[PDB]
Amino acid sequence: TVSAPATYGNFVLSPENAVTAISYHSILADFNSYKAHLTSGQPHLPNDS
Amino acid sequence: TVSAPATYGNFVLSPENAVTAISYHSILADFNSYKAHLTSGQPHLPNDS
Repeated sequence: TVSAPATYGNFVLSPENAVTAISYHSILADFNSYKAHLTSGQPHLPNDS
Repeated sequence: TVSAPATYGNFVLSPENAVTAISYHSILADFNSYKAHLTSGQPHLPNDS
């Protein structure tokens, strides 16, 4: 008996994503995690989008 | 006698501007104000950067 995910995982665009998609035709998934790790000086994200 | 500004004004990149400068080679000044107005639905900013 195996435990499997009951439903699909939902990906959502953030407001920062909306701005970059309107202006640059480009989306960086989970923008805020990158910006916080970038200004804090942390070289590694904990997880992938 | 006229009243004149005593010092140069300061223009600062926000951390979102850091992310988009690195990624897209471009900056949208007052990135967060555009973001907040765009999600709120409001068409006019009070002033420019």
